[PDB]
Amino acid sequence: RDQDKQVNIAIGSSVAQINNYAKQIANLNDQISRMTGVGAGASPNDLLDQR
Amino acid sequence: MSSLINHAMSGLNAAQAALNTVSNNINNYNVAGYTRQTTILAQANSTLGAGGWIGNGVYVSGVQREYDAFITNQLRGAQNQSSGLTTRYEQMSKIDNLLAD
Amino acid sequence: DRALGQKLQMSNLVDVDWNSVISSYVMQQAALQASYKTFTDMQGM
Amino acid sequence: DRALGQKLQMSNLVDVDWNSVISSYVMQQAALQASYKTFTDMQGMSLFQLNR
Amino acid sequence: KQLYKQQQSVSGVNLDEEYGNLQRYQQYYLANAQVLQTANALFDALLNI
Repeated sequence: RDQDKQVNIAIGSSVAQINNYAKQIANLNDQISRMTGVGAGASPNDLLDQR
Repeated sequence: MSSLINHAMSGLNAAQAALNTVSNNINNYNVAGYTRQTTILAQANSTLGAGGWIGNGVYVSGVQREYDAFITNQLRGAQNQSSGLTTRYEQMSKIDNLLAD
Repeated sequence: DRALGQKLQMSNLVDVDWNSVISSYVMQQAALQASYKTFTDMQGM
Repeated sequence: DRALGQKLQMSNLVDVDWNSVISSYVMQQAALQASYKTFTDMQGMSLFQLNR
Repeated sequence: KQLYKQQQSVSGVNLDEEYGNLQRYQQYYLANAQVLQTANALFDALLNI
């Protein structure tokens, strides 16, 4: 019983960091778009990597 | 720019820090309670010059703990039983030894 | 026989299991060597 | 006699066959030390050769 | 014992991957230090002009 219960906890743990990952990808969208906007085609290598 | 030296110093510092971390995995090794600690690396912040791949170097983004809860907490109860039922058997052995023959 | 039982029950408390300690002894010796190599390298820098 | 036969059949189902296991044990031991040697030496020489 | 070992499997230092890592990062540190010397040669040449 208890190990299935703990499998249920693992499910919540999985969702938990999914939320934050999605959030930082939104931030990366913002920043990458801004940097290309000023960039005239030049862009940040680091953010393209991180995305 | 002072970039030329700064790239090198950034990488040098990051390497030394990661060295400390992996050491910390070694220095403890045997002692119970510890868990392996792993390290993060990433590009340096964007003083991007005028754009493009002017990345300026690297840094270590902290250290991670290889840690768990849903088997970690589950461990306490098993240890509880280990003590308790073992003791029930062990005390009876305290007595049967005297009175068996 | 009472005394024999007491004698072994004492060992239960006080005595040491050779095998466990020798194993841990060798393992910690290996850990020492690891730590010393670590030190000499890090000082090599 | 039937019991003896039965435990024979049990054995069959679960074998140390000491000799096979320890022969392959030695083989694997040699392979292990070989692979580790490969890592250490090759990695090593190449590092300070390339750095220079 | 089994469950303690299962905890160790994730948590326990494995002592092989870490050793190999110790070597790998020494190489990285050397790479960094040497690169600094190269920049030193570059601005040496610029200075000597």
